[PDB]
Amino acid sequence: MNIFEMLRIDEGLRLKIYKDTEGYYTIGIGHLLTKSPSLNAAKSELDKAIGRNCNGVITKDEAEKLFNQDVDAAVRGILRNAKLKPVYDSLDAVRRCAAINMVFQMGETGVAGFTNSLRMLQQKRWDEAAVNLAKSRWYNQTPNRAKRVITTFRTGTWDAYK
Ligand SMILES: C=CCOc1ccccc1F
Repeated sequence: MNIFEMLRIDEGLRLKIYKDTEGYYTIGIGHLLTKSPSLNAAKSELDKAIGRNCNGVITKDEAEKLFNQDVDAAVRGILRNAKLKPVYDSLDAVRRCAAINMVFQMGETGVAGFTNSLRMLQQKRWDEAAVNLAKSRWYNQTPNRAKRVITTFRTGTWDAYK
């Protein structure tokens, strides 16, 4: 297991424009296109992202390339953020995957606001961090995915994904 396999499980793969759990137009392995209600706006974002006129449909290779870009962007956002980087650098490799997963789903600004959870994680207070992480809109709205991520932070294993 690695961050790509973990997020591929959590996000799935769809080659045509779909809606995420919040109702926003998305494609591929969880690539957000726009928060606008306009499908045309989403299609315009897609064509810009891929570099051709896609008509709302991409190939598996294109989905995987977008996914690589999106994972890298999440990592870069962690490493550029003064609140996230010290916590990330304190974690082992498996827990770093859980951190990237959260930033992929909610963005660096949103995750950087999880101030108390971040402190507990940096202190390696795993059970307390897990309890605190579940006291969130994130957990209530996507509980099965949040439970897998939280279990990864709690245990430092891939048990929730096996
Ligand atoms: C608040 C939970 C997410 O945890 C992290 C996210 C990004 C970087 C480091 C982390 F520990």
